Amino acid sequence: MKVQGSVDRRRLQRRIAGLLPPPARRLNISRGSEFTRDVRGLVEEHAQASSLSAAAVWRAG
Amino acid sequence: KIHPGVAMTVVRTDEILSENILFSSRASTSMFIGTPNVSRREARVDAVTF
Repeated sequence: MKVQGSVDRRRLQRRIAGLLPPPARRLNISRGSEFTRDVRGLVEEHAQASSLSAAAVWRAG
Repeated sequence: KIHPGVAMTVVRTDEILSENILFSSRASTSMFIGTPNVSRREARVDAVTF
C-alpha cells in the first residue's frame, strides 16, 4: 500500500546533502571569544605536498 | 609702467591651521551597535586578504 513510484526521496536527500554546503565566509567576531577554532577554519588554507607515507597522503588529501 | 585705462581688484584665499574645542551635552544621542564580522576576499597567488 506504499506504491513504489519513483526514486526514493530518502536516498536523494543523502546525496544532495554533500553538494549543498558552500565554502564558508562572513564569520562574526566576539572579543568575549577573542579567537575560536571556527576562525581557524575560515583562515586555514590547507595546501598540497604530502610526505609520501601511506596515510600521510590521505591525511593531506 | 604706464597706467592702462583700467584698474584691477585682486582676490586671494588664505588658510589657517587651528586647534578647536568641542562640547557635547550629556545623553544627547542614542547609538545602536551591531555585531562585527570577518570576511575573505581577493586571494592572490601568494596571499589572502581579509
